[PDB]
Amino acid sequence: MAFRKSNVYLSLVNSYIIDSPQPSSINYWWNMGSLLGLCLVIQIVTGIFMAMHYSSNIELAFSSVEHIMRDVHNGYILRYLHANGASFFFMVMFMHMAKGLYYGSYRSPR
Amino acid sequence: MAFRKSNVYLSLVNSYIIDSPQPSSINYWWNMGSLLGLCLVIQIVTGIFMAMHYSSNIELAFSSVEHIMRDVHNGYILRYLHANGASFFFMVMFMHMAKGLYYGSYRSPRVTLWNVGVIIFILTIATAFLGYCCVYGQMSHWGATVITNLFSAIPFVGNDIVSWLWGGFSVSNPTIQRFFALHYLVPFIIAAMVIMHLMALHIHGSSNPLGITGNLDRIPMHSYFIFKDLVTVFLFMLILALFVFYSPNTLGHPDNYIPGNPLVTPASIVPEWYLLPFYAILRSIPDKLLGVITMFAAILVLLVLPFTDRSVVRGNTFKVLSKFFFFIFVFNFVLLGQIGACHVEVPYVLMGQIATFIYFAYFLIIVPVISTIENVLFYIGRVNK
Amino acid sequence: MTAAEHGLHAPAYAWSHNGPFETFDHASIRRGYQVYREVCAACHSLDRVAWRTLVGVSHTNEEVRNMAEEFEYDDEPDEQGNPKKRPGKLSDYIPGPYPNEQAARAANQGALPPDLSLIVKARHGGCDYIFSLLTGYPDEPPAGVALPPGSNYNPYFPGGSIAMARVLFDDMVEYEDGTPATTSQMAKDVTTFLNWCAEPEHDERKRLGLKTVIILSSLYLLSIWVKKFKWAGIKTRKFVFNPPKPRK
Amino acid sequence: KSTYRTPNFDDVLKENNDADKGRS
Amino acid sequence: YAYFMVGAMGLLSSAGAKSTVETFISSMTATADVLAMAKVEVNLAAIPLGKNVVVKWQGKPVFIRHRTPHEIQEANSVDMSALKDPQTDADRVKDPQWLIMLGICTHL
Amino acid sequence: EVTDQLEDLREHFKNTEEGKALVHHYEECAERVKIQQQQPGYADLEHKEDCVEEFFHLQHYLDTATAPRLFDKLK
Amino acid sequence: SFSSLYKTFFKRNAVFVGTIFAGAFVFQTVFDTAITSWYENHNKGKLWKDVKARIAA
Amino acid sequence: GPPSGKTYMGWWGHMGGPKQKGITSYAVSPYAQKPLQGIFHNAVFNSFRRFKSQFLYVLIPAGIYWYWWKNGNEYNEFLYSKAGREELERVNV
Ligand code: HEM
Ligand code: HEM
Ligand code: HEM
Ligand SMILES: COc1c(O)c(C)c(C/C=C(/C)CC/C=C(\C)CC/C=C(\C)CC/C=C(\C)CC/C=C(\C)CCC=C(C)C)c(O)c1OC
Ligand code: FES
Repeated sequence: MAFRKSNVYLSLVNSYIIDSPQPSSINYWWNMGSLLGLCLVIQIVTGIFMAMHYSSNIELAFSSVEHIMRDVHNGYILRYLHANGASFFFMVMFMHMAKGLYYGSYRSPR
Repeated sequence: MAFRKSNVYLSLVNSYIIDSPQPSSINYWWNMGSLLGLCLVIQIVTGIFMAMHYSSNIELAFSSVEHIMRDVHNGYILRYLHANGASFFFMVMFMHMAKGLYYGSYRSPRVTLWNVGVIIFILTIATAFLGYCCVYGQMSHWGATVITNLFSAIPFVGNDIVSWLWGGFSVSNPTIQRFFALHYLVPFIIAAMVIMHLMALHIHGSSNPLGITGNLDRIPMHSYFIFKDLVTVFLFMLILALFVFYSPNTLGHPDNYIPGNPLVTPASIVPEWYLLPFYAILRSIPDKLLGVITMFAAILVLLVLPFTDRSVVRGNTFKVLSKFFFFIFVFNFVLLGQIGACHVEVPYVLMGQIATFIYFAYFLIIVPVISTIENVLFYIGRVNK
Repeated sequence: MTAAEHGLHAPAYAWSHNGPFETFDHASIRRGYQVYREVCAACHSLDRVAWRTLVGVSHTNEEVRNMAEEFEYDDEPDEQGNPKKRPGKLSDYIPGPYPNEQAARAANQGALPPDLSLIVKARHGGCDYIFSLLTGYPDEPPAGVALPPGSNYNPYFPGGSIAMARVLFDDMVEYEDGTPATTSQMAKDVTTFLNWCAEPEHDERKRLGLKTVIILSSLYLLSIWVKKFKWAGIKTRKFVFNPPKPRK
Repeated sequence: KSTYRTPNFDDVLKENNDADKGRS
Repeated sequence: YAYFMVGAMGLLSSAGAKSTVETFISSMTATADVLAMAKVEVNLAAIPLGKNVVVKWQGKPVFIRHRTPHEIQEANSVDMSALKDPQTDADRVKDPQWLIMLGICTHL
Repeated sequence: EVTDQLEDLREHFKNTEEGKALVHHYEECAERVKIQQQQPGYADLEHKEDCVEEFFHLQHYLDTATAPRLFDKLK
Repeated sequence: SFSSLYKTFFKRNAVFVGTIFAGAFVFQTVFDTAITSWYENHNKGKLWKDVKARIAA
Repeated sequence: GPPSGKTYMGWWGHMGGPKQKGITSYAVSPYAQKPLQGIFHNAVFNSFRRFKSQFLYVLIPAGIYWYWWKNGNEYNEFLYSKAGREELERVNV
């Protein structure tokens, strides 16, 4: 029996990613939701890399953000990416909900 | 069909807490593993409520610890419980290790489990060092300096990587900032790894103390072993209370309570008690690269234990010589830690070198030859001709 | 390593508050603070604790305000921007006489004097070893040891050399009563005072610990009983193997 | 020894007073 | 043709992944102001003879020991066969009575 | 008008069999050492003896003799 | 007879939990009071309550 | 569901252990017997029997390493005790 379905750590990823019988007529909105999840993960990663260089006081919180946006190698990309990734996350969140309302996903089965 | 086994969010919990046919002859060590899990969860909770009132700058990290000590209502309990629960967590993890090594749970059908576990081990050592740096007392600064500089033994380019991980040419704001952020991050990764640990465990149950098949009879999880966990966790709570109220500053060392000063260092700088065994072997062999590689080699020689224990009879419950050698090895381990704690002088370099030799020797060659002798004796005793 | 650079192990004094139920004898802090302020005035710091915690443990109340009216703490700037100084209150810390760090090495003729606020937590054998060090000094240094001029000897300190000018004499403090003018009294009082200032939380810590120990011991015994109870449903079982008829 | 012959539990069985109060 | 398209996608994706990983990793490197290479001066007029003077510089302590001529004689009389790293006394010194020597243990 | 309590304890236990033995040992060490320095050539002798061992032995004896009987006298 | 006690307390879980909680409340209060009193009188003159009276004159 | 790899332990009913016949079990229920049976007799007697059975396996290693530790401590003490000019030098190198 194939190794793809034997090791549990990989059997799980098989059942959710490698092989999962999606329906034939799927439009782009399910991919919209998957994009949403991936936006979440990139947001988390860049948030961790943000917090490694962020203070936490109240007289030294604004100084921390100006420092991360101006005086660190390749930093402003991080801060704008966190902010606008959050905004896009809310855009896609609302889009995912609107799809759910429209197409009858909220009905009995789920 | 019963609602406990139907809803998915509950069908998951059923198979792991409500219905999991543990073997009949369980003793207190697997209850001790449950104790370890609860120690982890209380550590996480008190850590959240700790970081709720903890600053991060280098100039205002020690002041933050004194502030959590006194200026917060019912807060000293939080800090002492965090520290002493961490130390007790490491001791109980060591005892979990020693149990696993003794009873032969590392036999082949659980090698994935054992590897995942030792990954939790190395991760947890890293977390402890990270937090001890997060305190930034006096000797924690030197410990961070040395352990960061450890990577400079890498051939050719060694200075660039250490300077990258060390946030510059001096211990400063980025250093402690990154250390604290990573410390606050890692235990969730530990949580992910331990949910994997549980996943890998559930495939084939848990080993008997007798080292024999347990598929014959088993008794349900809940209402039997939940109380075996309750009694031991109550013991843990009371002993932790005894160490957190009446005798606070014993397990740790009374040196952290000093402001950081990168100008003077005391002549007595040692790690906390649960890092002495590896520190001893590090200071034992007289080389930089040799020691740096041999620490992770101690971890790897832990790794190599399976497909080396060539006894056809599992476990060390029926091998007098093997269990005697295991006891000589555990007393070896404690001796190694203690000699690491003591200063290095004339009668100690030889002592430590011999200690490391017998340690690694037990991992590599003692187990196979002794095991083979046990197996051949078992065959010869009960055969006529 | 030799004992000379290792320091004599601290003798195990039968201390008053070293007990499972004993509390700080803060009938003695009331004079421990007095002696500390009187003798160690311009030498050490104690710059961590705030006066809003001495009231209710050592002193009554109005005394701390009356003392705080003796120090100034550089209030917020005025309308004209000229900084001013205002008397202290119940939200201020004790000022170590040395301003930042430099006067410390300027005046002591030596190294920095550590902040006593946590000193008796950061030495092995914390509760003692400060009474030991303060009274363990000998009148004449041991014969055969040479020391830098102007320094003083102390057999209890690692290395046996300390810049402590031995100001622990008699007929000096005279607290309010007939009790001082013996060098044991001031040393003992300061020792307890410092052991308190490292954690002005001992009383309630011990009370809570007693409560927890009692509750947990009771719950331990109950749990032992219940485990013996519901486990008995399987521990007492029996098996009677009756082999089947050999038919196949 | 047929299966119906329950082994002697008299060492561990509770005394001849049933258990209508032990639940309490 | 199909495999060429797939390979082109892979090439662009690899370049992009390299760029993104480099960005994230270089985020943690030393910032700008930390690179302030400090410079210090030490007064040698009042230093004691048999004493060690330490000044913090560039994140590391630096000993300054005013070695006695007897110590100079002991140093230059050190056998060269007993040194793991052969380094003569003259090379490391500019003023014979003074040893301006870095204090960090080049061990670890 | 009261002498120091621990000082009196030290004086009292100094006049004891073991106490007198140790103090005599220490003073013999001291006189030998003084004879040693009064000899010439001590500056370049590159090795100097000391009586810190006897001093520490004596101090440890006095401490372990006076420790459990001090605070009772403390007022 | 204990049959009455069983059928009034332990037959019904709602009353059992109610009683356990009420007993917990009263126990917590009385236990705290007793422990505080014992820890107090165990140290005569060591607690500020009597020192504040002694200093007054 | 997605079939998984072979497993050495099934669930209830298909547990996987060898089939057996003629084995008979029993029970007496927790409420019909004293929870604390033996409590002291078994405590003392079984405790001493167990401690007797495995005494040597913990006695011997502890004794060996205690002997090492005592010898090392005593030699270290002798080293730095009026012997730093006649014994310390000849063994430090
Ligand atoms: C947070 C860390 C860990 C948790 C929460 C954990 C949890 C558990 C649990 C619940 C069990 C079931 C039996 C018991 O409770 O002891 C178990 C068993 C086991 N664990 Fe762990 N564990 C952890 C770390 C480790 C590590 C680091 C290793 C090894 C390197 C390890 C090796 C084992 C082994 C071998 C068993 C075997 C049980 C059997 O054979 O009977 N565990 N663990
Ligand atoms: C099992 C995992 C963990 C262990 C073993 C651990 C261990 C430690 C240790 C040993 C210290 C040093 C404290 C001391 O010196 O008193 C410490 C400090 C700290 N830890 Fe953790 N920790 C863990 C997880 C966490 C988590 C999850 C958090 C936050 C959610 C956290 C937050 C802190 C904080 C804030 C400190 C501050 C230092 C202090 O005030 O002394 N820890 N930790
Ligand atoms: C009588 C109450 C005092 C107490 C309890 C006290 C306590 C201490 C302690 C615990 C130390 C550090 C000891 C250690 O490193 O193990 C210390 C060091 C020091 N104290 Fe004090 N001290 C007192 C009075 C004084 C006074 C009056 C002066 C100044 C005249 C002084 C100046 C110093 C100095 C200069 C050091 C450090 C220099 C050295 O290491 O030689 N202290 N003190
Ligand atoms: C394909 O469609 C999808 C899909 O898109 C997703 C997301 C999921 C969901 C699957 C998941 C696994 C969830 C995704 C995970 C998250 C949203 C969060 C978890 C991920 C992380 C936390 C990222 C891990 C990275 C870190 C924790 C930080 C790494 C950086 C470090 C450690 C810095 C190290 C420091 C130094 C100095 C080296 C699906 O099941 C799925 O199929 C329908
Ligand atoms: S010898 Fe100095 S770091 Fe090891």
